[PDB]
Amino acid sequence: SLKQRLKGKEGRVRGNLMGKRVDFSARTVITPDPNLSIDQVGVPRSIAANMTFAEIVTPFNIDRLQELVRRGNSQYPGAKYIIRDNGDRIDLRFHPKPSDLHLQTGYKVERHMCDGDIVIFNRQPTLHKMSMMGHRVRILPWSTFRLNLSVTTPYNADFDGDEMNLHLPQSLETRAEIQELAMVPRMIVTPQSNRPVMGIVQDTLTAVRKFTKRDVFLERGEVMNLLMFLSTWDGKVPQPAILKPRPLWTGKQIFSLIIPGHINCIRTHSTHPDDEDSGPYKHISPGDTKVVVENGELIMGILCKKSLGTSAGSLVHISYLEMGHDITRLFYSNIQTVINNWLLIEGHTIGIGDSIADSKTYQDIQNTIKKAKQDVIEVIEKAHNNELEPTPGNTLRQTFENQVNRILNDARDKTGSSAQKSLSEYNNFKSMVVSGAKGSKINISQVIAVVGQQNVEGKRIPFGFKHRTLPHFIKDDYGPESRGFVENSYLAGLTPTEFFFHAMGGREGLIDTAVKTAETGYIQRRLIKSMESVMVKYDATVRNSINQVVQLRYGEDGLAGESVEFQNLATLKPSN
Amino acid sequence: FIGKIPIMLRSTYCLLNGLTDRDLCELNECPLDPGGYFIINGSEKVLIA
Amino acid sequence: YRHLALLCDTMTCRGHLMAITRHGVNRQDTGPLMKCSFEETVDVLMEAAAHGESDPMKGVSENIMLGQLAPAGTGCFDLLLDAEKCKYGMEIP
Amino acid sequence: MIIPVRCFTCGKIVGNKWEAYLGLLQAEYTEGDALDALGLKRYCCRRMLLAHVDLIEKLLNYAPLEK
Amino acid sequence: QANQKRITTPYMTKYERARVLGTRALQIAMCAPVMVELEGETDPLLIAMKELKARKIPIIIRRYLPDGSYEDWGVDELIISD
Amino acid sequence: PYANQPTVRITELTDENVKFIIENTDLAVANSIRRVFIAEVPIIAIDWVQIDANSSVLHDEFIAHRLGLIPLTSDDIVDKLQYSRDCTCEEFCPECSVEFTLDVRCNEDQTRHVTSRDLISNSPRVIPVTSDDILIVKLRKGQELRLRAYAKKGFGKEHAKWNPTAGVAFEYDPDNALRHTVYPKPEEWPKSEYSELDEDESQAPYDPNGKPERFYYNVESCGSLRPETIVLSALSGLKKKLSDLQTQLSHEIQSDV
Amino acid sequence: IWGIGCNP
Amino acid sequence: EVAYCSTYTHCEIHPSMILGVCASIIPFPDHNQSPRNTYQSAMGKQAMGVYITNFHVRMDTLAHVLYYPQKPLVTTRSMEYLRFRELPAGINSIVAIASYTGYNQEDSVIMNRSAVDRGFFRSVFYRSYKEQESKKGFDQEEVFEKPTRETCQGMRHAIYDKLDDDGLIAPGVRVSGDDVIIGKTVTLPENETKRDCSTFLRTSETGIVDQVMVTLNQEGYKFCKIRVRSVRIPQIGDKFASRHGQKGTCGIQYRQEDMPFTCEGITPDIIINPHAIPSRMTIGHLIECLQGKVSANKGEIGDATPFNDAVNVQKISNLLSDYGYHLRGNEVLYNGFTGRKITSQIFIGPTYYQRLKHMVDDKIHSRARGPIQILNRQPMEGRSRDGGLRFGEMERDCQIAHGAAQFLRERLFEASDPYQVHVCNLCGIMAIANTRTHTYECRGCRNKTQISLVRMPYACKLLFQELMSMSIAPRMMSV
Amino acid sequence: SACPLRTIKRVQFGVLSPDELKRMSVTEGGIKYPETTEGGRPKLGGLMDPRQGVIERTGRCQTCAGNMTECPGHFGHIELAKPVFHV
Amino acid sequence: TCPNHPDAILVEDYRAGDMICPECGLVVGDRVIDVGSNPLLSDGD
Amino acid sequence: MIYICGECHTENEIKSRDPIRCRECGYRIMYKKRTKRLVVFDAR
Amino acid sequence: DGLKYSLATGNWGDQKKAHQARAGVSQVLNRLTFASTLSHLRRLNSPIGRDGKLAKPRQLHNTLWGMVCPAETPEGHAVGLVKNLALMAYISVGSQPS
Amino acid sequence: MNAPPAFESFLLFEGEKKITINKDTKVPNACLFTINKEDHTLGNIIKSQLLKDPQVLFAGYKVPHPLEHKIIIRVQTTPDYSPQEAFTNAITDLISELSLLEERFRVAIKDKQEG
Ligand SMILES: CO[C@@H]1[C@H](O)[C@H](n2cnc3c(=O)nc(N)[nH]c32)O[C@H]1COP(=O)(O)OP(=O)(O)OP(=O)(O)O
Ligand SMILES: [Mg+2]
Ligand SMILES: [Zn+2]
Ligand SMILES: [Zn+2]
Ligand SMILES: [Zn+2]
Ligand SMILES: [Zn+2]
Ligand SMILES: [Zn+2]
Ligand SMILES: [Zn+2]
Repeated sequence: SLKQRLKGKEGRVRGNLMGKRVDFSARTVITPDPNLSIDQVGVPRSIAANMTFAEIVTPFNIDRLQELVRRGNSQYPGAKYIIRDNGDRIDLRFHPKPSDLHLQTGYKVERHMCDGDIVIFNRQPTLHKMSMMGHRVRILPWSTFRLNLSVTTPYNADFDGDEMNLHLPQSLETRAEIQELAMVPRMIVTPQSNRPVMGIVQDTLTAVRKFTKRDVFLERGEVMNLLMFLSTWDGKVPQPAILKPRPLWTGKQIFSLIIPGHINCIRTHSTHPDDEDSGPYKHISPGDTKVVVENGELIMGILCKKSLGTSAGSLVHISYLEMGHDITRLFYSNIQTVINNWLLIEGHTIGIGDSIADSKTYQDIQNTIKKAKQDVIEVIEKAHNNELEPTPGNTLRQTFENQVNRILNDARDKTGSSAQKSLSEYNNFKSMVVSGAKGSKINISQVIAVVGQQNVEGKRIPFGFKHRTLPHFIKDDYGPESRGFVENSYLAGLTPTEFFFHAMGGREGLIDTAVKTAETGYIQRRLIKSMESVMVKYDATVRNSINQVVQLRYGEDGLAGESVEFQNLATLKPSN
Repeated sequence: FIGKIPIMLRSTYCLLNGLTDRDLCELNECPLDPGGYFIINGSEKVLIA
Repeated sequence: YRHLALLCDTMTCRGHLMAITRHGVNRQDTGPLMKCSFEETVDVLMEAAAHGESDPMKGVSENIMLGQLAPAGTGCFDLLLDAEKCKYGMEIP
Repeated sequence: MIIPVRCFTCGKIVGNKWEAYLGLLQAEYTEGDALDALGLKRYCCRRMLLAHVDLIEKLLNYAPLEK
Repeated sequence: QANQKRITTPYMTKYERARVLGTRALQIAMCAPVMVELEGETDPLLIAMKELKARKIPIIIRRYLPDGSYEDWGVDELIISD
Repeated sequence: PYANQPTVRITELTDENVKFIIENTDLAVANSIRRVFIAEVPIIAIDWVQIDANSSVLHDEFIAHRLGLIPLTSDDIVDKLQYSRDCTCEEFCPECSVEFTLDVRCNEDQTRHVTSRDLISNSPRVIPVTSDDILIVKLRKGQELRLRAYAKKGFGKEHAKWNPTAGVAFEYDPDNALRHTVYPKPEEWPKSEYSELDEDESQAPYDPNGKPERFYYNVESCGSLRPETIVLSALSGLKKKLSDLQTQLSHEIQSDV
Repeated sequence: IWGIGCNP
Repeated sequence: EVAYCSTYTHCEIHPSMILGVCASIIPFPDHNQSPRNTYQSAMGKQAMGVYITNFHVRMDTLAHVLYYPQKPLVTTRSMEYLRFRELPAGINSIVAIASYTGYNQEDSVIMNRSAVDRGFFRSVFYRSYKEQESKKGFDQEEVFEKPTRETCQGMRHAIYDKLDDDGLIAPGVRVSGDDVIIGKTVTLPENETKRDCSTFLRTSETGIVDQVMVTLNQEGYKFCKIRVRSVRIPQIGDKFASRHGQKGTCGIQYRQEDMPFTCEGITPDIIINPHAIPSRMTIGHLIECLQGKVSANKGEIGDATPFNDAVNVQKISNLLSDYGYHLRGNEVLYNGFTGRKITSQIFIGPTYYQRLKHMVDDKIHSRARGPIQILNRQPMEGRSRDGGLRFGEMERDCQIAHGAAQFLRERLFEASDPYQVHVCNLCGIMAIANTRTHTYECRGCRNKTQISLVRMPYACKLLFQELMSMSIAPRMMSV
Repeated sequence: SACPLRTIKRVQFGVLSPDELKRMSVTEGGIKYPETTEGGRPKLGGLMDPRQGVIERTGRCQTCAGNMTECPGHFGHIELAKPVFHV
Repeated sequence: TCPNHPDAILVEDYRAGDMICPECGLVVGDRVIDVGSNPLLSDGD
Repeated sequence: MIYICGECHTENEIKSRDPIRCRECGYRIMYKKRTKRLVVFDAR
Repeated sequence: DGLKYSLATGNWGDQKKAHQARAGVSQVLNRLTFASTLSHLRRLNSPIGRDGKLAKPRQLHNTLWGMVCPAETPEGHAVGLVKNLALMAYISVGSQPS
Repeated sequence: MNAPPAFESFLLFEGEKKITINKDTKVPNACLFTINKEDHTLGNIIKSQLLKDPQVLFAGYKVPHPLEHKIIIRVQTTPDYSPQEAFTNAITDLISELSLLEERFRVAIKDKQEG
């Protein structure tokens, strides 16, 4: 019915008016490309050949467009159509008369997409504003869109079968709009959290931590090669940190050439000892933490997620705030290229040697588990004798579960800490966790020491069978193993009952992901529809479509969210 | 005659039942094929439990 | 804080708590087409037709539906040609 | 379906060794001993012969499309 | 409105810069005269950028205040956001 | 500012293997020689197949691929042969290619193994390394395979079918003395076959002045070329590449000035 | 899969 | 023992039987995270291998068969009853877990191009097209014949030379996109000759015809099935996954010279990023690499049953130490480009890698001024129909956030469904307009002078007309 | 084309008058025939009216020379014998 | 019906859906393919 | 216009609009024979 | 025709009446790989609606030990609502109680 | 479908120059050499030999993109030396090294056989 057509989603009101299928759009699998800049995207030649951007013939560009017209559709840098002044369209594929090929001012030649053509890149779902960013086009000879790795974080895209949509603006006006509003370098900093959206990620973060250690010393030829990939190099080789006996540069010395202009920043490495700041060696840091950049030169410190990641006050954030968006784009790209070429010399890997720990550490983990199981048994015996006293506001079952969970969690965390103590400097799990590129201390602990308690619906594994978790366990068994505690690590391998309980926990995780996607989508749509028309007028009042004043000044101070920074008042706290 | 009943492949009432692997090859049917599906209108349909 | 405060100010601007739902949002005296895009659709249109409501066409969604330039950014202002400046300068072509 | 010429990783011709490998297995050599006798030394080459599944015999069981 | 009593921001907004550069570039593509001497620049958008730097774009921006009045700021009068 | 004078000792020389040590050479030169072994030594291999009848279970392009991978003896004729692009004649001629023809039909009840021996070449020098045999396909009774193929000169940079070597073993500094690789636990790592250290010491003491030298090689051949000939041809081809670069560079230098 | 306070 | 239960009434035959068919192919399942086993269960259904031994006889749509399937080097005991050895899906691949050039970052994979040239992960794609000669029409007969442009009033300019006399292309003829596989003609009733009814190849198929069959279907009409074969060499978009839930596309392909090489000369066939392992905690992958190294050297297929208690990492490590390798499986690698030893020692070992059905060639689509729908006069939908990608409501919200009003306008009006209507000034209802006659008149007012042209999306015109059919009057007034 | 280009500044919604429906509809006398086909294809005063819209992608509707693109379609009216509530 | 070519046969096209004069390439009809879109039993019902 | 037969593998020439049945076996599943024109396969 | 229709369409019922018909039965066998064929044949489908996001029918239950594969479930909108039998599981054919 | 032909990696298409020499404005006595249809093989040897020259202050090679086939070599020499001269001399030295290596490998071959 008419009401059925209009009412539902995919109806005329929403499925055909608010959103609709569009021309001049392309889609293909995305794959990485560290060599492309932040703003560049790699487009296959077939997608580039099908999509055409109409160019008006001017006295300036008549020769170039004439050559494109002569090439035709077959040769790649060609023109698919000619649009005359009358509006007549001459498709060049079917034979055009040699008279028709002649061009005059006012004709519109529809050239194939060429290098440097601004396009809009999208990945569904388009949750935030950074999910649609303008990319320059670079044509490369395979059939996948290729984008830089730093740009993956705004899109929330990884290269495991993902796909992205390419929209080509067809007019100079809309092309200028994209170029000056939505290009990738212009949206490095999000107004949502006044932090940079994009940061150094994956191999480059892991390797920048290693590159910036005090230990790293580079010889002459390696410095030559690293400087070769630096786009903004002045052409002057820095004086090596160690002139004699053999000229040897340092990783920080080369990274100082990457840092844009003169940027001053102080951040702390992840492994910074808390006592260091108060005690001596505060400035001459024993562990080479406390990153300090003065006059755009890395005086000291080990770079990590905190210094080069997506956080307020990062080196990239200070670069965007101080140097500008263009120099910051160059900064991102140069970090990636130089560090990735050093990683060929140094290399990274993950093996079983990383998971395995010392025999003493394994014995310590086993002892912690033994005494934890004994403690749980003691609590159970107290409960059976009714000696246990209920916690206020909780039933005896609830307080028994609380105490048992506390004991098991303390054992789990202590075993994790023992495993993390065992890790050597060379351990690669530790490299990735410390750099912040991937992983967490929890994952290391589960790999090496103890997987941990399996909880479903916020409780230990429930009694699915009559008064027992599995048929193999005795009825009314509240012990650690029966209710889901997985003593073995992933490296050690789970026992079969622990395997089933672990499967139950993982299933809860999967279900939570599936449900959260839908519910969050609905919430986001409702918020947008409620606040879509609110904007800052030229009075600087924030008014809706009805012109009712939502706010007299935007944010009550009339400032935009990206420019602002965290600061301390310093008059508030001190005593009189 | 009251009608025709579709036959699940390699069940007792199928032609392939109790045939040696060489004979299955002679009929151009794979010895390793599990069976358990109906061939309705030329496509193999599986009844999900 | 700007993004939180704006939502709180839109919900409590009218003086009654405006839920972000079909009821609260559609009850506000916006344009009928803008209400039509959110949830209720046809029913909103029927009511607007019955009462002779007129769409001001100041909203973003209403202009998007009719294909006109939105009143959003890059559409808030109208450019005009400056004849006197055109006359001045070096007109090479 | 058939033994690949030229082991993928390095390129040594391994296509001539399948029938000899099967024959050595019939001669009660262990698989490792047969691989050693055939001259396959790197684990990349041994992977080819050890993990190959000869389906072409099963395909040859079917009568030819044209006689 | 009168030329006096202009209350809008003197700085050119980002959206105004986008639309002014795009519109001027579209005019340049249609063979409009170019105020700024071009140093071998053929792309219309780049020529428009040069003109914007020289503040010679022949466009006056009309900013609509919410009360219905309008203020006409010439592109030259506005301070470039850059 | 002049080239080092290298030396060579050949420890092992067999029909399918050459082990040699290049000394007093830079690492870049040694690695480039290793690279030229793999990718820039010309060999003759099948690149054009016209299949007249293929009743085998394997489809036609499968057969073409397998035929291409079959090594062909190219010891001396490869230098005489010209690349198909260089040859003036249209398509292929005896100067620019070698014609192989294969006709096999299985009329016996027993399965017929089509082998490389069934490939017949018009030129005696180029033969599929037969003088077991590589199995192209197996044929049931009533199945026939007839095809005609031409072989062209090329090198491994185009396709791996033109790769002369099976595995090129490159190793320098067998006992870690320049500390190019930093072992987390030096003791666990197995000693190199070329290592000169006693069993007690896992690594040699670090030598700051030392630079990579005395590179160890082990080149294995597919039989397409003699293993000695692979090394000699690689050296000659790299020399030719450098000489072409020098000619073009002289042209550019003169033209600019 | 870790604990009651962590993740499943 | 220490008394736990003395009244056991039954015993499990083997705990590994709790897993299903797809989960039984995972080696060392107990050493993986649970979501990763769940993901591998779904990826294993999509892998490429010989699906059935009678695949030559069968004419199925979308059949992929791998050139050189290999059975796993590290296999579970329950795989034997799944017949995975008989019909394997995947190739054991020398895999290095390393960061080489940044092209393996995220989940992508660097593949060896020389190995790909030698037949590594090469597959064939068969597509079958079916057509039926239907004479059921009263005066319509869908005869099989080669259409002729002069004889048939309805025809298309795609190539018709391939078709033989019967109207079916002979097997062994190459077919490029937009070629006529089957030529069919419907005789046209002469109300007062031929509307073309040929079937055309899916774009970019670029295959060779394998088998052409002519039969009579269930209805008794002549039935023709044509199977087109396309070889599929792996590219830099194809998706490869291991048995431990690690999926990823091919970042780039380097030749054997460029790939890093061990001292023995072994270059990894696949290089995966070390960053995939830690967050996902798929340690089964690492243990499988170690056991595969030991198995390849020893010559016996490794046992990876889930719960064994006789196979430990330490035992596998000692076994590997016996064969002359580092006990944890690491190997000293050399950089292919420069020859210098990589300072870190890279973990190299054979690992069963699968090739999934998702390939970039099937997933690449581009649209520019294509056909439009009838109802909405908007671009079509789908890759087969050359449809444009949808600019959803979330996308328009992002563009509103940007402030790109004109890009939003182009994308939502000008690119999709531009249209013009004529609207009476006095009454907002649309008015009849004859452009050729140049007379524009509005019914209901008897007014001709006051009519204005309005540009609106065709979808908006349809919305307004559907409102009018519901007796709602959307009077659009320019004033 | 001669008509000036205008942009809608206000959309007025109202219930369509039955008299206005009668005047506006191109069909005169209503849709008298349930059948869509007369004289073979076109049925005047039927559901598929040539004056109502363009048919077959090549014809022109009677009211204007639409050619399947220019014509926006034209409404018709059915005069119900006895009135019916609108749902 | 190419205006410059009296009695000219216009070749159909599938890529954009238009009939094009083959001797000059003029596009006659812009998007005039669109989608381009049991009578035996009983009759009209 | 020579069709190979599935059941007995005997080529039978069939004219246009002729029933698809193989003489000497009666089977109704025919295969068109391989084309005479030859296709160049790169060994690559 | 009734049996053939119900198998081909996937709707369990009569042609005229689709109100009580249950869709999702009788799917086309997957032939991508032998593993896919085997898993498709050994598959269970819970009748709970996919649209409902209530999580109780989706969670793995303790009683599925050895009857249903814990790992193998589709990830997406049907997590836990489609299940595969374990290797040794055998559904009872049925017998008379006399 | 968009795969480049294999011969494109080493074959100059018509109108392409094997070497193009462009000076570097940033620093004195520096030239930037672009070699088309060449890979790390030639680049590494040339860079190493240039680094051995005492008068060469800077020498490095860069492949701008692995999918494309091009080498960029930057050479900076001291005054009284030209970057082009350094490049030519490097090539002569590499050729001399390879010729000496060929002679010695042939002698080693002849000695290993029948000796
Ligand atoms: C990271 O978030 C993404 C996005 O949110 C997007 N996405 C995916 N599915 C849906 C869906 O159904 N509905 C909506 N709206 N969005 C969806 O996909 C999510 C992750 O899913 P995953 O958790 O499987 O990603 P791995 O962690 O698995 O990545 P491996 O290691 O395989 O490469
Ligand atoms: Mg992903
Ligand atoms: Zn090998
Ligand atoms: Zn010739
Ligand atoms: Zn009117
Ligand atoms: Zn009309
Ligand atoms: Zn014409
Ligand atoms: Zn017959």
